[PDB]
Amino acid sequence: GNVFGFKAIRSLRLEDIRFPVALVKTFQGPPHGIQVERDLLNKYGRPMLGCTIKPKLGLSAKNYGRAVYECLRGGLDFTKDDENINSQPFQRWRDRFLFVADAIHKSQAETGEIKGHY
Amino acid sequence: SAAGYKAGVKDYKLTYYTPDYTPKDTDLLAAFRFSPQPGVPADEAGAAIAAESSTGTWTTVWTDLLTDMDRYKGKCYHIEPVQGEENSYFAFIAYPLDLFEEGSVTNILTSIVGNVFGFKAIRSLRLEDIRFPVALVKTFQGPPHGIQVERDLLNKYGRPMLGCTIKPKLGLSAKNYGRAVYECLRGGLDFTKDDENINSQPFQRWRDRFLFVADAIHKSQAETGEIKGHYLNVTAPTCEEMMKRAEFAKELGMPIIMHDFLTAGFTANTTLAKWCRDNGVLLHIHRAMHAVIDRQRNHGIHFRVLAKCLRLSGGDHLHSGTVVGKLEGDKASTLGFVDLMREDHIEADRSRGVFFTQDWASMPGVLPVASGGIHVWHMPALVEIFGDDSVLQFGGGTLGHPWGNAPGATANRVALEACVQARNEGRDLYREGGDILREAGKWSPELAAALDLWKEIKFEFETMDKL
Amino acid sequence: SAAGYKAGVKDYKLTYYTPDYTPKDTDLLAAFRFSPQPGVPADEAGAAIAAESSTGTWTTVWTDLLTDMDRYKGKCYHIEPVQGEENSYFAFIAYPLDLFEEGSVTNILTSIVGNVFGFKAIRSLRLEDIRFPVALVKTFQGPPHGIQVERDLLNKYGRPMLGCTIKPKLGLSAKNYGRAVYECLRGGLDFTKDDENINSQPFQRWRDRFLFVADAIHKSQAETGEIKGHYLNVTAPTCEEMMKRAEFAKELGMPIIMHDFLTAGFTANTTLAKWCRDNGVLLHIHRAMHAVIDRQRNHGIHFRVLAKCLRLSGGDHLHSGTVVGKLEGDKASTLGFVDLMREDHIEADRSRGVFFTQDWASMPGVLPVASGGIHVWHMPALVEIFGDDSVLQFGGGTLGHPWGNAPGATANRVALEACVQARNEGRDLYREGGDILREAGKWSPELAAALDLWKEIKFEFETMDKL
Amino acid sequence: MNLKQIAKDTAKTLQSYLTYQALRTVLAQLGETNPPLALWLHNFSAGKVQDGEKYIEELFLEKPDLALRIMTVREHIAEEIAEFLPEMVVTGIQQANMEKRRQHL
Repeated sequence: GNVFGFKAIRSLRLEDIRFPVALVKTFQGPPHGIQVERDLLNKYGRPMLGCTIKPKLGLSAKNYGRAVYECLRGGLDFTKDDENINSQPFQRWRDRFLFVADAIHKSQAETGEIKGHY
Repeated sequence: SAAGYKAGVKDYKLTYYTPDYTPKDTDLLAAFRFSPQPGVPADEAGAAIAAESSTGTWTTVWTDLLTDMDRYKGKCYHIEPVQGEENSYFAFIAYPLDLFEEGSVTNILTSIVGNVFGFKAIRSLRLEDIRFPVALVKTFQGPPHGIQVERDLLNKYGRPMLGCTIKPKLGLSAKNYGRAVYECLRGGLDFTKDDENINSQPFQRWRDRFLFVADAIHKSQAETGEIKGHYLNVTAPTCEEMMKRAEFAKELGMPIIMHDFLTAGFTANTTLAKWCRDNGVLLHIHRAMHAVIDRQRNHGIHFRVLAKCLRLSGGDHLHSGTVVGKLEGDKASTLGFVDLMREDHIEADRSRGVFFTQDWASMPGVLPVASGGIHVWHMPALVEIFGDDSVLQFGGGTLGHPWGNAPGATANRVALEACVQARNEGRDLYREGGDILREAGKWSPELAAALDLWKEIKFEFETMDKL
Repeated sequence: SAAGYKAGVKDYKLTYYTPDYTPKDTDLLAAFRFSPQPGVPADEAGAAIAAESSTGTWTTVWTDLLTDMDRYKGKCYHIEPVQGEENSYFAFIAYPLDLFEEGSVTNILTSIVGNVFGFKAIRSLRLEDIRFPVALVKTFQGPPHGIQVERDLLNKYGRPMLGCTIKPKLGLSAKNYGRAVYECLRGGLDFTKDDENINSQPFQRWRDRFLFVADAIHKSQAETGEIKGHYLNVTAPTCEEMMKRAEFAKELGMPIIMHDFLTAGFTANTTLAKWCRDNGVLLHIHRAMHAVIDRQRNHGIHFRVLAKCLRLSGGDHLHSGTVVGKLEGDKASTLGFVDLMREDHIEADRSRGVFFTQDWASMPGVLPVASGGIHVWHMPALVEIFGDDSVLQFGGGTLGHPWGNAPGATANRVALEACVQARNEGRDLYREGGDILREAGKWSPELAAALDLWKEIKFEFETMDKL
Repeated sequence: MNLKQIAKDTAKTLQSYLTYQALRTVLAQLGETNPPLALWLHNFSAGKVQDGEKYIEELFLEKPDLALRIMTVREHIAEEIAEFLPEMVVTGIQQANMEKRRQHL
């Protein structure tokens, strides 16, 4: 909170924290975690594959879903929004969600594998 | 047209270095200070920063040609070497208005500082300033109230306001907390506050503190005939808890709460700032964790960017540093971002660290709060630096008053009222502050005791050189 | 300083006529056309308009001196006589950004057109244009979807879309309404629509219509393999009823609803436009009542201001007139405000009635809807005037097809598809429209019957003058 | 300039060249000590000198003891010379460039 700006210290870097088990138990942690996720997605035996859609910004919702469909149909497990894709003039969020859902259904139907898009 | 898709890796600077670009008034501008890795030219490094914070990635993708890249791309339009320093440059980058979600500081930061700080080709990167275009500034609420509305709500005019953090930081029960609060407020302070890390803990649950503190505020206000407040900390694990705590403060009729905007985050903060506006509760903002980010000048984000972001997200107060106290604050820099958080129009001035002229289109100002390691001897300097529109806070400087709490409180309350009276009479607080304090110390023993304690190394050395 | 309070009546032009003022880019500009009463000078009349639509009243008040009037006052900065017309002038008035509530068309209109039109000293007043500053435009949502997102949702590319108002206006039961809808849609129209005054009435309650119309849409879409829609009118007595009706349309999975923005009002409309965005329903806007306001050029508000206001409040379609049909529309004017409702940047051009350059900062465009008294012979002119991004609507021009409804529908559906095919092939709809229609009439008897019926006065006269 | 990749690639090239240098040493030693064994190693190694770690695992498959001789020597050289290489390459490059910028530029 405050100690990094203390005049008497030139520089400060926190390297590690040991969280006591009694404190760890007050947290939920991952909603699912690794094994439950593999079980939900029927994905076993190797790393999963993803892909961020590009350009980072600038694509319309329909062109976004287009890129997603083509990626997923080709063998990737996931595609994803870029971190700075939220809701913007060129692409409002609810439109993207709509078109991306369509892309997921089409590619999953074609490949017979569970598909996702973050 | 769409100029043909040629797959493969190109230099970023072919697309993103645009030295002939003249920024539009709707562009968001950013000033970065960077050192490229050996062998990476400055213009390529600047272009890489522009690319990977807007539209670009490491290899050419065909999807660019589905849209109008010229309209959307970040544009590194100027690079200049940092005078006197080897391998250090300023890059100025323009981002189109279209890139940003309206009313979202979270989104703005995600682009500007999301990925580029970890780029292998760059040794260090520090964001110095952002010019927020007026068209974007207008998509934000800003302060729930701001300086003038706050003075009007509290009937507080004519001098800095005075606060105080209760100590020890952690360990006091709710009842002992309210006790310390009552004694501080009855002595002449306008505000007390929770420590930033006082949230809800085994030794003191939040709802108990809110209850006992409300009682202390009522008793002290009744005794003094002045409006009193205590920044009740609603900083919480989740949005739901945060709101639950804000709600009870309102139920108790509390005028002001506080929030740690960085450790809680901008998304929770923006929620709270909107609620405060709708519910008429003032919002004090603590900058806990900022120095993790803003201390070193080779890497990170300068505080003046964080201050600008907070004014957009929403806060009525924001800690600004003291310059003279226990925590670091460069004076020239501080005068710069105090102007950025208070004024409506701030001209570019590199001598105070203001890279861009900033307009706020009548978005209310934020009260700067000077806090940390300050005592009575600092008072004339603080009044000089910050002027009337500030809150000066004394935690140890109140509760650490040799005779205990109640005399400690009276020392601070007398010192404050003496300064407000003097200011109103036309005395210069900067030049005359020490004297004003000495004067009051003459008739206040408890102020005299405090002045003595924290006076502090004097020097004093010597004359010989006689003929 | 505050320059002394002298009570009493002064001329408005002493404070509000500022011919040396240069408008800022954040100023809202208004162009008024006015005729002063005999004896009232033009600059005083212009100043009175500026005064009483911003900060001023009829006599001097002391409260002015509590604030900074220079910052807040409306400023009549230019007056020019209307060429060729006695006692008629244009006043151009600048209003500070600070005067307006963000995101509120209601507030903007309340200032600009609230009281000044009834001023005794003015004979007539007509608001011609408003320049909305980009900083204000960004405080609005605008269209829930806009042109490109709508084409993408509906899979409709490459030509104007076709609609049709069901007739008679009132009197049909819900079942007979859906019957007429099914037969229209199955024949090739993209949309049908409720008449503007079809809300909920004894002969046809709204929820029954929504039910039967949804069935008609499903049957016709299944038969044709093209997306069909029907603008279900949610225009209602209260906000609550409006929302109840919008909600059921969503429940039925209806792609599009309609709203009479002027007779319901901007406050209800802005509510509906936000809901449409959050619920993914397209919003068609009917301009019922506009001609009460915008028809005469000496007094009222020109439609192009109403079109701008609607794009801000929110609508995916807006009726634009036909020029050639049963209701009035000046061509030059129409081309002007069609650009204002579609494009992102529109240069000032007085020959098309555009007084100010308008920027929209990437706010989506609104589809113009040409409707009213048009039939097949109008098609090439309509395609010429409006281009592909428009909806052309034929109510009587579909349901009035000599052989009845189903052939009437086929006539319209064939005429549309023939035009879309021709356009896509590179044929000029303006120059070749009549021919394209004649061609299709050769193999479509029902189109031929319609072309004959509504062809319409021909002229034709005579040669004598022989040697 | 992916600097850790370049350094990683540079170290592996230095390691392969130092393995070639060690192979030259061991070879010259066996020139005095064991002329046959020298002739075997000289013909075994011609063209094999590409990747130093692949060369070693392949020489271990044939003659584990001789592979060990090259292993020790490569490592002895490295411990003796590696600390002088930074200053030599940096000033080497600066001097070689300085020559050419002088005549040309």
